[PDB]
Amino acid sequence: EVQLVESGGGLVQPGGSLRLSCAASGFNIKDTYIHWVRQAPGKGLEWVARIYPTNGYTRYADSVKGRFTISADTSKNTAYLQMNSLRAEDTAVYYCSRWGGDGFYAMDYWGQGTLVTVSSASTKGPSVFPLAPSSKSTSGGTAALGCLVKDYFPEPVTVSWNSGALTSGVHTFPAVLQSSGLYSLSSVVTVPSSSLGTQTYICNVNHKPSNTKVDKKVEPKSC
Amino acid sequence: DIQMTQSPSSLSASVGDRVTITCRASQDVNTAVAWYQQKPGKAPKLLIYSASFLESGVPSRFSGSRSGTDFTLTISSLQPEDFATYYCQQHYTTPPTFGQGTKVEIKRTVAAPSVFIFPPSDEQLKSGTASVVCLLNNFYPREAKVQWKVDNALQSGNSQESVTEQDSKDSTYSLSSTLTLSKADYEKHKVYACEVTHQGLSSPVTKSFNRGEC
Repeated sequence: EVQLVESGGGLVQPGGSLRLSCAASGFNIKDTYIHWVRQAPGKGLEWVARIYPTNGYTRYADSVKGRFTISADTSKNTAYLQMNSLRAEDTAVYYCSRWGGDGFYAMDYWGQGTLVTVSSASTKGPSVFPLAPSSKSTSGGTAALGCLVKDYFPEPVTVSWNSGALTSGVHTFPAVLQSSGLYSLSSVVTVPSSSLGTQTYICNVNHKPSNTKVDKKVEPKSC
Repeated sequence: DIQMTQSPSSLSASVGDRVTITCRASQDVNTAVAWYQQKPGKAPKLLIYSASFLESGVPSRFSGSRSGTDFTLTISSLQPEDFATYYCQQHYTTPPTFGQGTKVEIKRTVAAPSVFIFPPSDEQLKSGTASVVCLLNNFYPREAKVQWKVDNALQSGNSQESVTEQDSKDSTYSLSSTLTLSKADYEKHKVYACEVTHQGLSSPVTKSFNRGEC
């Protein structure tokens, strides 16, 4: 079935250059147009460029025209987008997609996207900090605990609880860009107050950018 | 560049409700508008192409209309799994432009926050900083007012909230305010208080603790 994958995104420094790629299965890109649509973080869907792999014709969005090159190689069934003089404005998730043509110029299949972050900022991984119960009051019924993932660059981090076995009442919030240009997030979990001491709560924090894998055991205190 | 204006910007509609989103073409775009679904953190999906026709595998409770240069997506009987952002698109000229999106969030019975405050861990406090955290768990509507009092004197801009997308099972949102400050200023004050205002609470709940390291 019609599948479209994308790859090679990551942190680029401004003015750098990247090459995202898009590997089409289930169809021959030859007889279709291929489109690169992007989406900045928390904004809408921007079109960047299209290719007709067969006569190779292209069309670009003005924001992009001249700095970016969409090409396609039909023998590899892959299409490519070459980004040059990358501005911070180019930080977006990038989706390729196609126009079936037969019946419609709608964009029926799309890929999963790839995060391209354009920044001057060096990779830094998470310091992981416990958010512990019973800080004034011990009794209640349902207790809450979490882990505070602080100061990492770029996105993402992945928070799990007790190696994926505690999936209930787990709330990992949206990340927040700090004044510092670095991210933070909290992952929280609600549990019974009977179990505190009968059970270990441990969060697992994977920053794949810095190759960080922290495990913190969130356990209680008195004051 | 024909501009697809799209209204509303978001809507609370209840399960079973008929919902209607419009996208007004800024130039006649004929019949060349497709409509898309965006479930959070995911690739766009086609629902309707060239105004009217559903994609294969799109539930018939979805439907598209044309009336000049106004285009309508209708969900007859809104299901709880239609929590998504819908996008409209004129694919008439180049560039293909999109509408600004309409978030459709499910309405349900006004629930109240379970508030929890958390002191700074001293592994952080060592590093010369202090993030005091306030949790507001499983409430609805999304709106709410967290309010940091530090020995009663509430604070200006030094707190930052983040909020959950609404849950899939119980349509509630969760949210956290994180007041962060230097291990120095932190230690000037004794009492650290969070004051939560919401509809689900007749009275503002105040969660607090006395300054740690004890």
